[PDB]
Amino acid sequence: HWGYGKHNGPEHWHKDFPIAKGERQSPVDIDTHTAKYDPSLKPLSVSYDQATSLRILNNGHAFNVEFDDSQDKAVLKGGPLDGTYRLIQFHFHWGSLDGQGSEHTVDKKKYAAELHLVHWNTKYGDFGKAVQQPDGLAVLGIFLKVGSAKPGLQKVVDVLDSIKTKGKSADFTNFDPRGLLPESLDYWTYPGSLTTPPLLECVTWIVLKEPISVSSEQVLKFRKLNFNGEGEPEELMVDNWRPAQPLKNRQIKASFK
Ligand SMILES: Cc1ccc2c(C)c(C(=O)NCc3ccc(S(N)(=O)=O)cc3)oc2c1C
Ligand SMILES: [Zn+2]
Repeated sequence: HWGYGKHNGPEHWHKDFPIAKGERQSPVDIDTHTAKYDPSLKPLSVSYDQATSLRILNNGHAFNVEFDDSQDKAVLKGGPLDGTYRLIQFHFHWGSLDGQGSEHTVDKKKYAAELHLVHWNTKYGDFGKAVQQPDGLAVLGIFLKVGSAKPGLQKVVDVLDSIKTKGKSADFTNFDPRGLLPESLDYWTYPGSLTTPPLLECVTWIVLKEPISVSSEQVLKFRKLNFNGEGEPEELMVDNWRPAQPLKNRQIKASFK
């Protein structure tokens, strides 16, 4: 099955998922000089005051912090979006070393990690239907650099020991994702895809310009997770990122001058 190694990693995915070579694949390199400021873009509206986290899960590729998405409790609106997108989960991609780990790049710069807050368009009723539509998902991407600790991340870091291996989950209630957001909501946006199989071309990407800082100790704890299940040979969960894909016929738009 697919993963991140020599024999099952990103360069192999197209065999099972031919859309891997499609026209709107993610991630991409964001060339900051060619991205055009679009004064028609609205401020992003991130309304996470009522977010209800439920659980954290090691799915063998990353860990997901899951939310109750059965009502309009945490939603993303505005920006490039039409209508209302509900938060379902967040996860990260990260590296074996601080110099890699992000999926998007900025002028070819790789960050240590990238946070993806995943939202689905409520006009399609649920997530499985939304992924079948070109405007089904909105993923808010936030870069992580290593420096000062992010206090709002620590609750996530400290539960990881309890979900070391694939298929483990833990109750994870009352986690406030507002604590993971940088000061500025300036962003780039473009039409793309899921960055893991099935690689569906259903995502409006919104990538924040301002990274958050996390500590070396925080990211080191991400790197102690395992891709393998309990009672299997240890494979550290590192380098779970897809490299930048061809931009093809797309334009990246900036919300800021
Ligand atoms: C076997 C199987 C069959 C179908 C699906 C679908 C339809 C998804 C899916 O939609 N996963 C959610 C998802 C959310 C966000 C991202 S990201 N990194 O933010 O672009 C990537 C993937 O996973 C599937 C699996 C694992
Ligand atoms: Zn992701």
